[PDB]
Amino acid sequence: YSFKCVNSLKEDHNQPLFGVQFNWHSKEGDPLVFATVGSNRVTLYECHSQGEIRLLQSYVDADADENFYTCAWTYDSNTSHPLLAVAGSRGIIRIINPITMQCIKHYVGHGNAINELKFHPRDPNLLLSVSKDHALRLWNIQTDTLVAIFGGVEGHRDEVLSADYDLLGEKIMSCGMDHSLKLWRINSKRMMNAIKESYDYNPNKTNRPFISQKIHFPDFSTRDIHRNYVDCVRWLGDLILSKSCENAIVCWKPGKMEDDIDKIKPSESNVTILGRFDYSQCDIWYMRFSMDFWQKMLALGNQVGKLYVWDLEVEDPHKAKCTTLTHHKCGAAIRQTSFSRDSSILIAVCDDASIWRWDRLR
Amino acid sequence: KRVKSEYMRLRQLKRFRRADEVKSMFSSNRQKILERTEILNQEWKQRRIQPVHILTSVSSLRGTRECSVTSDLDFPTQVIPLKTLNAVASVPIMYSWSPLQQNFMVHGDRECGFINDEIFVELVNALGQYSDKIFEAISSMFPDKGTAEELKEKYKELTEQQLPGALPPECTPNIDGPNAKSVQREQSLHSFHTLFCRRCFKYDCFLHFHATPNTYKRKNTETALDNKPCGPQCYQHLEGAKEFAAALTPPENVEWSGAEASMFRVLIGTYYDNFCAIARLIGTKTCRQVYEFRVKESSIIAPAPAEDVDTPPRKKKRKHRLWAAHCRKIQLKKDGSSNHVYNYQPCDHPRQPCDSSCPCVIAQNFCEKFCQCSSECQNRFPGCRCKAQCNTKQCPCYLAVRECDPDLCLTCGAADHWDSKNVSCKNCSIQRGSKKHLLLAPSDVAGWGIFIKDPVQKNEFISEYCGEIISQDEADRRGKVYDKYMCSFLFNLNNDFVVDATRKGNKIRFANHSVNPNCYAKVMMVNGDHRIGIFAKRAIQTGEELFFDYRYSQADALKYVGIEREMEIP
Amino acid sequence: SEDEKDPEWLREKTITQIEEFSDVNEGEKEVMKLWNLHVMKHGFIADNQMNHACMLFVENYGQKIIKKNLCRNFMLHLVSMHDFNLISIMSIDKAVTKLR
Ligand SMILES: Nc1ncnc2c1ncn2[C@@H]1O[C@H](CSCC[C@H](N)C(=O)O)[C@@H](O)[C@H]1O
Repeated sequence: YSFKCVNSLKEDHNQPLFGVQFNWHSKEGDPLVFATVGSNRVTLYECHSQGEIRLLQSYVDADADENFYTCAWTYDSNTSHPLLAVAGSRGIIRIINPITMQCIKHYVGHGNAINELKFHPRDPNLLLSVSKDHALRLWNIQTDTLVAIFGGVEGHRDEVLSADYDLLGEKIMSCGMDHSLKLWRINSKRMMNAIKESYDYNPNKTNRPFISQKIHFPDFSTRDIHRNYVDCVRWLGDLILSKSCENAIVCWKPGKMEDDIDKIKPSESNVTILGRFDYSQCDIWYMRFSMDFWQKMLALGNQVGKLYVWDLEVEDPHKAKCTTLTHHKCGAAIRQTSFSRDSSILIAVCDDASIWRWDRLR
Repeated sequence: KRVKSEYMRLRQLKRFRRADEVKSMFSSNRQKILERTEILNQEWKQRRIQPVHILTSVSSLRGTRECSVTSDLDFPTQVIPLKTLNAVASVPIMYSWSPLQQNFMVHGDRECGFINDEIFVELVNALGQYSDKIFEAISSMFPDKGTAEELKEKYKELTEQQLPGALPPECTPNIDGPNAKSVQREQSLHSFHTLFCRRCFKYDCFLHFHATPNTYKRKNTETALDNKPCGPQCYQHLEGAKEFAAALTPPENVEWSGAEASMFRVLIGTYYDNFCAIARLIGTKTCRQVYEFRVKESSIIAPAPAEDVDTPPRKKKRKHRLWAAHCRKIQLKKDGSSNHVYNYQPCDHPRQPCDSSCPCVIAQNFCEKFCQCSSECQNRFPGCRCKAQCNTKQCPCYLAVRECDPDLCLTCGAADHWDSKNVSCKNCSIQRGSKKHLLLAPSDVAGWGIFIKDPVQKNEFISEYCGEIISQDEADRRGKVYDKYMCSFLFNLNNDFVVDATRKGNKIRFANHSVNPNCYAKVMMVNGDHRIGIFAKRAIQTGEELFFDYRYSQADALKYVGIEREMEIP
Repeated sequence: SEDEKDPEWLREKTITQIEEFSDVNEGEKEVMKLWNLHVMKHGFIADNQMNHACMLFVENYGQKIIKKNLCRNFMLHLVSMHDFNLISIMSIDKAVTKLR
């Protein structure tokens, strides 16, 4: 609720901007660095005192004439070096390590544009990507092997864009334009078995190529949540939040109130709707919102550059006491929003290559 | 407004409880969030993280681009040189899909849809509190005005009490279950009969009420009837009991479970006489007191018919040239058009002969072994008796639509060594499913294609274009989507059904089109299911890419497949 | 080859449809499963096969039949088989011999 736009920046490339992420995998006293991807440019910045934001290393995709769409920070346990993977219209994964100056791990095999990059909370070696081919293929980066693929034949007949790990990396919730609300359990005994051999497979040991599993059965699915294009969903602990073109915010849980997510069956079809934080003037899809590290502070952008901020305190959608911030200059189109690893600093990015930084009056 | 308020409140009793409930689970979520976030944050503390490093100038790349990131605020504009990213190839766009080899057949508006019956129960609460003013007061708000006169309707509507539910209304448990009731023979078989589909002789054939009524009869006197006193206490060992058995053509203290009596009812319909086989089938009871139980059963249940037939025809008078003449009669009637390909349908002729009213005759098709037409039906395919192998022009199978039946092409080894991959015939690979080993690689003409690892000859089997069974109307609707997306994984199976390969299929769906391709496509007809076989026009060697003609219009050809990649030599 | 008589996902696809039906008890519902699974395992087409296949099946999982207590339910399945004229008289006899 207590926030103000302290810094504002703008890329000179004037290109529409895309996903921005913050280095949550950090340490106390580490530089407060966040990253940004444009059409073919990838860049990072560090927030500083007095609203200062010094520019950091920025690379350019001078070869692939395609628009980057998603990016996410990465960690390596071997070198303790942070990394970051990116993808876009061509759907090829580039994961750059800033320390080594370049990217060495290349991932191809997906079809149309990749529209999701987001790593497992526990293993940094695991990254499941979502693209326009309806594929939930996951890559074991450290081993450079394909991992078990979800969805497929029984999955989404339409494109998928939104996917989320829960806090423990227990289950993966996902949905796309299909309006199908499907999740798959990571804790499925079969896949850890594949996961275990995935971490130690070597094609040089035996001719037998790796056998990734294919999965076509969610723990649950539904389509009664939205009659319009759902564009954002996130793991709200045991609940599931959602965003759609209809300018309505709906969190929900499967089945009835007493129905646990892990106890539920794929055959279930009941849903418990509980979210009512509706908004307006953001009818276009492809929007993406973000959450704080502690799952406390919620902020939403808008097509008209306005801010739609909420909290996860005793404040509940029973009355929806909103805090709708707005900046006069920031009004063109908010593409992506991202919290820092705190409730004080937030980075807001407009479509017109411009970046707006808001800080809390804590 | 007290009655109106209570109607508002009565609804609100559930509503604020939900408000209490959502808050209650919210705290449970929050503590779990605090549990999980703190636990995760602990490892974040442990993992040392390398701080960021700033860019440095490159002497060998002094010509790289430089971007001056503007600052919207008073902060100075900051510049940094650019770095070229990695160069990687591209794979042509495709959609996720899964293998298979058989075939397969195949918003968000409003809330709660209706006036909830919960309010009716709340109205019932307004009824149970119960002079005439009360009846009118109940009548005041609800559309079903609950006056004492209309309270009678309320009670009648309350007579429903509970829905029967989705379960077998009759007590028909598994016969292995101890609670298996004395279900009669047909009711027990009813579940299996509905689920079973003899077309593929499987239960719930998801590729095929379209089932036989099995109301037929068959000879039962094939048993040897080798009576012998082999069971100490049997149908034998008692001359009076054994002689009394001849008349049909008191048990001991032993008793029989209700489940046993059910399968006792089942067993008689199989042999009608073989009480000895009952002893070996179920070890709980000896033939005696089961033979005697059947004596009791024969006295209770009406005796079985046990009728045998021979049919007036014995032999001859059935030359296959008449069949061809019968086929000639059908051919000249409507098969002259050769455009209206109707998929096979099992015709039912319980009493009527194979008259011109036979659905296959109307569908200009031959009856099959599954048809309810008798074994003398003058439409069924005779066979594939060619001595060398059912593969060439002379053979009726290869000329006709019929892939040679496993039970009919007796000379071409159709039934023989079905497990063995190699066989004399070349018109039963689709029956066996013996494909080739196709390859996937980005086709040079356009996007993906299908390659072959080995040489293959002309006029021989290639992998079958399997897919999904779908009707024309949905095919155009889905095709309209694919037509918008230029995709054409649709195939004109027959005039009555279409097969589509976008979502579900096998590898060969990526085969590209050519106007003079080395490989062709011909619909075949096998085992009652039309399919489309693929065969190479000419001799092929290792590594050649596969092509086949789509048979589209020339306008559609340039609309879709306008690339051919071959000029004239002179 | 990346392909066989029966791709995996179909198996999980069909068994889910198996549990969809309500009027079939679980004891008589499981007998549906393993029967159809072995059929698609080998892809029989002709009458000669199923007479041999049942003997192949009964030895393949006859011990498993004991554990799941579907021996008697499977007998009714075999009874339906002869009703379909698809099985012979003595084939019923040999099944019990392998069964016990
Ligand atoms: N010879 C040809 N020239 C141009 N387009 C063709 C073609 N043969 C097939 N196509 C198109 O390809 C579509 C099938 S999808 C296969 C396309 C391509 N092989 C790829 O993998 O990307 C059809 O809709 C058809 O319109």
